[PDB]
Amino acid sequence: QVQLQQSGGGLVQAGGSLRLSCAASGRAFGYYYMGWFRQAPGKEREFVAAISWYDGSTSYADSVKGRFTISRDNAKNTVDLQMNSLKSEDTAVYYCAGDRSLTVVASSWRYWGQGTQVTVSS
Amino acid sequence: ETRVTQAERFFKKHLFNWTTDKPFGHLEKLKLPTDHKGVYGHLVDSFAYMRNGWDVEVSAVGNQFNGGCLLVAMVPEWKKFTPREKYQLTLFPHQFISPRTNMTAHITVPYLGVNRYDQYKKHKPWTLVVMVVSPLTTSSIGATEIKVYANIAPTHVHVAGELPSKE
Amino acid sequence: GIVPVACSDGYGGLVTTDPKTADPVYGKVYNPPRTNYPGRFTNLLDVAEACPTFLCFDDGKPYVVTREDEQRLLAKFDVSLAAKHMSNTYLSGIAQYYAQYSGTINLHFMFTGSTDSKARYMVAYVPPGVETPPDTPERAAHCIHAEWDTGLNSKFTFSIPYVSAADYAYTASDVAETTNVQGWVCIYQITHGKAQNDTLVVSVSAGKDFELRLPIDPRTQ
Amino acid sequence: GIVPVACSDGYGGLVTTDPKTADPVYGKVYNPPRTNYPGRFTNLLDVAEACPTFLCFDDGKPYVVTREDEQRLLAKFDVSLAAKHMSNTYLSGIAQYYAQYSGTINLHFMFTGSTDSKARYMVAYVPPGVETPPDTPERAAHCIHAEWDTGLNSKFTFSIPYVSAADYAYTASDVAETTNVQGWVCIYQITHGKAQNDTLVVSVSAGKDFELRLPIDPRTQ
Amino acid sequence: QRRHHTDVGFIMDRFVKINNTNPTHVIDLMQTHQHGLVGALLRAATYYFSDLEIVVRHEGNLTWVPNGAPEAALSNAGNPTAYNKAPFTRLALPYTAPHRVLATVYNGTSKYTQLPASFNFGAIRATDISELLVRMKRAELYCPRPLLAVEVTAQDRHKQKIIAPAK
Amino acid sequence: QRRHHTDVGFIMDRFVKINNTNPTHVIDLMQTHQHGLVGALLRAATYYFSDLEIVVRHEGNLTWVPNGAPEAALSNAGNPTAYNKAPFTRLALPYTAPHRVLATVYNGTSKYTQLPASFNFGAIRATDISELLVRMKRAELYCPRPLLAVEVTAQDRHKQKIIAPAK
Repeated sequence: QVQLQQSGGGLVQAGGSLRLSCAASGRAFGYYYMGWFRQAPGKEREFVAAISWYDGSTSYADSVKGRFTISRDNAKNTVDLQMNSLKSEDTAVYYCAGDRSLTVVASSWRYWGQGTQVTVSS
Repeated sequence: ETRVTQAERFFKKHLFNWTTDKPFGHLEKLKLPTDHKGVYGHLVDSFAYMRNGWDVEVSAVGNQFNGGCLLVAMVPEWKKFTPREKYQLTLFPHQFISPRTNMTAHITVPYLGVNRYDQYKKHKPWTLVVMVVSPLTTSSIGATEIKVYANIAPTHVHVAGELPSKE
Repeated sequence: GIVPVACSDGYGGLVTTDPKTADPVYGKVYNPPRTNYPGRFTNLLDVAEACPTFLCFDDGKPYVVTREDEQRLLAKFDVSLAAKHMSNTYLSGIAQYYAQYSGTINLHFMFTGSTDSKARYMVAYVPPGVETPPDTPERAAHCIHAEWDTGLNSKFTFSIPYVSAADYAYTASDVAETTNVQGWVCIYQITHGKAQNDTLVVSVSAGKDFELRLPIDPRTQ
Repeated sequence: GIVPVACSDGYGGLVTTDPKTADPVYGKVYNPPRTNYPGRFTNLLDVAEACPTFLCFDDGKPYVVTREDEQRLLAKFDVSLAAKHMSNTYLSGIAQYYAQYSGTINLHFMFTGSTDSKARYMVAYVPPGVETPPDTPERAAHCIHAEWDTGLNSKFTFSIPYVSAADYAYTASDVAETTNVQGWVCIYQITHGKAQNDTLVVSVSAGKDFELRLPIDPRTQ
Repeated sequence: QRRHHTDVGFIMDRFVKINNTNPTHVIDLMQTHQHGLVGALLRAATYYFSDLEIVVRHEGNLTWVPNGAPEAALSNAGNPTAYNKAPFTRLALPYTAPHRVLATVYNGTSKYTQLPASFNFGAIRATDISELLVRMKRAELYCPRPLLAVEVTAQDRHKQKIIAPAK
Repeated sequence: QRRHHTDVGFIMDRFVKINNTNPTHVIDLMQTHQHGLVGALLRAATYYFSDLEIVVRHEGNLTWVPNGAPEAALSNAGNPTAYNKAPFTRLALPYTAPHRVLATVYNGTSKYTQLPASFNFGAIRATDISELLVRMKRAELYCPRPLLAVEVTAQDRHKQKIIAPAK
């Protein structure tokens, strides 16, 4: 069973940096697009980032472009979201998800993680 | 591949009729998997490549006042048997059923074949075989006819290559 | 210089069972492993010992029926892998391809008779001795015999000893050498209660120290 | 004395691929080194994996054009190294010289369409299962499928899983065995905005665990 | 006790003639005579795995194409070609079938009484072939099946004349 | 995974027939058939380096002159001469060309569609030559080039008949 485990969340000051980790187990880690989704309180899940599995690529949302960095480690089966230049709007639960699909919709990703809480303090 | 735990459940059936006019060598067969009407049939039709074992519990309802012996076995790669080799069905996994001594058998078999995955619409590896070793003897105080059953549940169901629907 | 060699006369021919290998023609082939495959047997006698198989009594049935006549002799049958009764047995099927054998042979008796019927029986083995088997149920007591009653179990196992002159015995009983070849077993019914069609099924398997020796290909091809 | 040897019968002949070397005729030749020569490849599959090559769609073009008709099916093409669409591919060129194969195959989609046109698509692979591929764009969702939108990238890579009965699959699809051999891929257009002649080029390369097994020389010479 | 002469790996390591030979031949172990030592001891197993060594008596060169190669590939010398010596040719072939193990009985078919065509070792061709012998190396067997001896019509047991030093 | 059968040094180490043979022959690797395994896998490289082994079936003695030697030197036995045995002759030749590596395509000429004459391995002469086989040892390739499969006229894909055990 493709299982995603999130870690690295917590409280952090605005303007700082934080790194999240997504530990994945399974035989299909090397064929699945892996990205992150953020769910603001009272808001639906929204795409924030994604990384490819063949060349490496990158794609960030317009709200976080130029501020985030998403990286993958095939040998360790871990996907990380390196975060910098924090702002208060980023206080939300960050969900690791994957699938063969690369979209902005959240309903199209079959597998999800349990989520981690990230709080931005102004 | 993924393991489907919802396809492993029992399902009682009917094997044959045990009367007194059937001598030694009466053979009945039931290839597996049969027409399961549950989740397993949906896996058979809407999925292509499956692998699984089996387990069976056959029961002959009767009483100790009758005499006879029944042989139940799981022959792999079933083939029509001439009378001469019916004396050698103990080479396969088996148990003896006789109303004098026992009432229920229990045979568990794993998955085995040339290919790691099989299409049960085309090839049926295992088979349930029930044969009369000694004829059913009965008297005025014994049951005149005995019904045999059969519980049956696949074990360790593994499937690969999920298929679309038909609607 | 170079090494001198002598080309011997008589060597070099092809023998069907020579132990020397051939020269490969197609290298670097890695085949998928056949590990953890259930049901792998490496010795034929292990399979023969593990699973008994039925005997073929007269008229072509694997049980002997109780007789309501003065002859207490239920039946006799020869103990030989080429006998008529052991014709439909796995042990005889293996043994037809070998020339000599030596060891013990086991006999299995199982009562498929009704529970409400009780009886007493005995079994007697006779090695190649006296000219006539002891048809008398009492004369056979002087042989190596056993007694079993269907009141403590419905299964009873009897071992047939190996008695002969030489170390190994033939498996392919000869056209010559008439009279009882080596051994016969006869089963007596000491008493029986309401056992007129009660059944008794007999099966034979290899012993713990059975052994076959010389592989041959005897059939007509 | 001298050593006796036996001249075996059957050995000594010449086989086209025997592993034994010949006797030199011209010694002491030192050739200039070919060190640090750029572009040295030692495995064919490494070259096949590194560089993808185009597919040949109908009419002889390497892109599929958006269709303004009710059939949301852009196209389907067989997944087989001997198919019509993979005819002009390096992978098929390598594979024609081998008998068996096993592994993953990658698919590359690249949007050469205009920036001002946005659209939604999906891809669906169907292993050798149901008698008819799910021509319906919704029926194919039950297969192993993916969804990609040209709003975050113009490149999207889809991996084709290896699903079959045996361990290794044939590469030389037989005259017999009709019906869909193993696998087909069909691409659907969920929506399109001002995309009437917008293009879409598809290329195929070897997977990370692809492998070819048995070298043969099949062509007519 | 010594049980070396009944070993499965030892009883299978000997040459056996294959009766049916053609200018083009598909090497299948099921062409052996069913009543010989090797043939009969082989039909008494369900699955098997083995290498091979063959002795062929041919005219002209001999070509071998592995399993799965097209039939038209038998006319090219790029595939392993053996040039004929005087008496005959000895070659050692590997196991090239896609399946992990082969089989002697198949329950059903494999196309969307007859085994699938994929149960072979390759093919050989020459201008003609006069004799062909095969040899199973490192054999292994699985899932035993009944083995039958010759029947007795009306005698007590079969009588076969043994070799005697009588003058 | 095992990737040994696609090795460049392993796929090139086999005998291949050279169709054009003359009483005097200039050994060039570009005489191989373009559609065979070795020929086609060789045209898919730009440069190459290799040794050689040859099997020749000749009458009389065979002379070999290295690269750059005059043509008149083929009539003297001072150059390596091989005396004929019964079946044929096996020899191992070195690489004698002045250039570090050879080539399969040349863009232009070399004199102050046709490769320069300096791309060869030597020459051989006998009173006649009936067959000639060559073998590339320790081969190495550089700068890959397109490799094409057989075309499909109107079918979905090419169909070639595979070897089958059908009787």
